[PDB]
Formats: sequence, structure tokens, C-alpha cells
Amino acid sequence: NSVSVDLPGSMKVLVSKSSNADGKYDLIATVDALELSGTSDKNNGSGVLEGVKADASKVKLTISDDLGQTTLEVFKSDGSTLVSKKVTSKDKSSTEEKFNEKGEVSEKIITRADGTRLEYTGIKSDGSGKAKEVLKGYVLEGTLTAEKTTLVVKEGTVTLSKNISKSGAVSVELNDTDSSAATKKTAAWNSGTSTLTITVNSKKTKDLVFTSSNTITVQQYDSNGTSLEGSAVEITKLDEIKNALK
Repeated sequence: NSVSVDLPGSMKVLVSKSSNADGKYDLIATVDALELSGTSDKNNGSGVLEGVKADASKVKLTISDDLGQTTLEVFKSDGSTLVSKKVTSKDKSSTEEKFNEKGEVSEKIITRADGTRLEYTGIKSDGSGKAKEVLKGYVLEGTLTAEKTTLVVKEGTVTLSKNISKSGAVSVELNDTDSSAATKKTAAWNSGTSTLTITVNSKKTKDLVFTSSNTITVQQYDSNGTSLEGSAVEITKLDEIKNALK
């Protein structure tokens, strides 16, 4: 009879085998234990389904025409104002939002395809808030503004800041208040290799690489300050970032 279709966001929809008198297909889905229904112009599982929560909040599932993306929305019981929205994109990343009484976003959780996350909480009407990046093994914390996200790690008099611009560009900086010329760390950022090179006493000491896989690696220079030595080591815990800043 109906045809089962797998969707982004770990959902399924059942589509009628054939169309009704108007040419439209019936759609059914169950999300959690909520039954959703709709009709569609297409026969592939795309379209809109609707239902309600046990508390009468409206629910809408929207499946893009090519099945690439899904959106699951919850609204107030009159259907007017959004309460929550989850969008799963074609890479299987997701964004999950909560909204306040005016429909303004108050929380946004971005889950990358690899499972790492950006968590934005306490978001205010100017787009400022608290930020966390959840990586494999550890979490980075900081703040959000409409210009950038800034995640910070402190060790001694060193502050490491990982910035994510509004447009998604990562850059990293290091600032040290150390008053001793012999021990003060400085660093340079290379956007072309996503690498922060730390210097102490006029010699390169370490490269910190912020990889496309959402990891951080550390590699030391030889005592000559010009050649790398050994091989890069992936950071697995926050304490190891702090160790790289010593």
C-alpha cells in the first residue's frame, strides 16, 4: 500500500500509493508519538504535514521537494507564534531553536554532521548571548555578539581566543600580559593553514592547528625555532590546551 520514505532528521513519512481526485498524495508520519498528516503535489514524500501536541501546540513538518531538508516546527496553540524549530540540512547538520513570546530566538543549538556542536544560550534581542563549542572530549566557552563568537581559554597570563565571525570564518589569537620578556608568549595566525604559531623569546615554539575536522592539534618546533619536530598530537581534553599555553 503506502510507501515508506526515509527523511533527514531520523524521521519517516508514508506516502499514498496513488493520488486523489485532485491529483494530490496523502502523507502520514509519526514523530515521537504524535500523528501528523498532510497532502502533497508530489509523490516522493515531500510536502507539509501537521498535527498537535498533547497540550494543543501546533506542529508542522515540512519536507523539501527533493527530500534534502526537513523542518519540524512547534507553535502556540493558535498557530501564530513559533515556540521551537529544528532544521536538518542535506549534510545532516541541524539547527534547533527556541523562541520567546515575541518569536525572537532565545536559544540556538547547531549540531555539525560530525556531532560537534555550537550552543548559543540566553540570546537577547541584539543577538548577544552565551556560547559554547562542544568538541570531541572537551568544551570551549565564551560569548556571542552579532559580530562574532569568542571562545576563551586562560592559562597563567595567557588568553587564547578562538573567534568565529558572523559569516563562519575561524581565526585565533593569543594575548599574554606577562611582564617578563623571556617568558612572554606571542602568536601569529595563518588563515591559509588554520594555524596559530606561538613564539617565546624570539623563537617559534609550537603550531596549534584548528582543523577542518573540528579538532585541534599541537606540534613543537626544534630548539632552532625553525623546523618542526616529531608529529602533531590531537588535543583530547581542555587541560591539554592549557598545557600548550604554558
